[PDB]
Amino acid sequence: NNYSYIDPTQLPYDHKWEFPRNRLSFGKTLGAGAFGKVVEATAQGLISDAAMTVAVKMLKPSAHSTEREALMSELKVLSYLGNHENIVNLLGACTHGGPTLVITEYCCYGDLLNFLRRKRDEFVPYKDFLTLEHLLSFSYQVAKGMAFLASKNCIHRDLAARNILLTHGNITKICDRLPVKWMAPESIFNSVYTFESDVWSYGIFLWELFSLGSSPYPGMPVDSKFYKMIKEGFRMSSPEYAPAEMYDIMKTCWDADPDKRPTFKQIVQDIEKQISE
Ligand SMILES: C=CC(=O)N[C@@](C)(c1ccc(F)cc1)c1cnc(N2CCN(c3ncnn4cc(-c5cnn(C)c5)cc34)CC2)nc1
Ligand SMILES: [Br-]
Repeated sequence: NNYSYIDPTQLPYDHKWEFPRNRLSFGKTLGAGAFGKVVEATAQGLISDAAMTVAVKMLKPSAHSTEREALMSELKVLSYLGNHENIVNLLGACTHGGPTLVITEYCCYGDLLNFLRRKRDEFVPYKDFLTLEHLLSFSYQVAKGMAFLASKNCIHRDLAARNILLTHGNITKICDRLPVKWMAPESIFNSVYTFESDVWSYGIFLWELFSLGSSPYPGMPVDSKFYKMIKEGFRMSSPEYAPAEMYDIMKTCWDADPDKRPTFKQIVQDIEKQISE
């Protein structure tokens, strides 16, 4: 017991992140749910004389102790992770003088799914239109983000286009009852979530991407037949504009044996080779 893994959620909050509540002005609500809301805000002097747009996550009024501790643990996890270009990074927090506020980067173009759908009419494979080069970049960037998360012992558990955000410079950033159509069979059948199950979900994301935001398994409801087909080995066919080499990645991501799926590190190297050619 002399050597143990350091659990980042057990570490104390680092006040280098602290930011004055009075220097935040809330704007539009970016997301709202049962647990609380995420708002766009202006943070004055976050990086001294200038204000920057940020996102602020906050809990519901007078939240129970378990909910507040969960937000703090999520804050602590972000602090230990460190910065990466392809994740929504932590920028600061307000932990006293009121409820806990978590300040992260703001992604001006919103979620990738709605972006793909609103760019679908304008899409052309080869050349401000969306192109195959853009889709390849999005696939590469999401793989780099997940490879970074995986190397840090993190599992996303809800990887999907709706949970990818797009910001300036065509940079995609990963953010955050069950998303059945994105889940690996072992997650559905055994409630197991692993590095390998995240890879399965990334394959579903690729199908979303090259389908320009179509819903997976189109026209198929989630029922007994769906689960039986998935278990028996049924997989989605290729989107019309997915390069063959990208569909190959999708198929390996969807291997029934989690051990035969690629790692995100391998996916990154594969996509890097495609981008050069
Ligand atoms: C029932 C469930 C539930 O409680 N859910 C949540 C409410 C929750 C809230 C507080 C909690 F304490 C716990 C959980 C919850 C709700 N929403 C979100 N997200 C995540 C981060 N999103 C963005 N982050 C950074 N930049 N950015 C730019 C845009 C953008 C730009 N243009 N447009 C149109 C949108 C969006 C973002 C914002 C929305 N996260 C989480
Ligand atoms: Br299909």
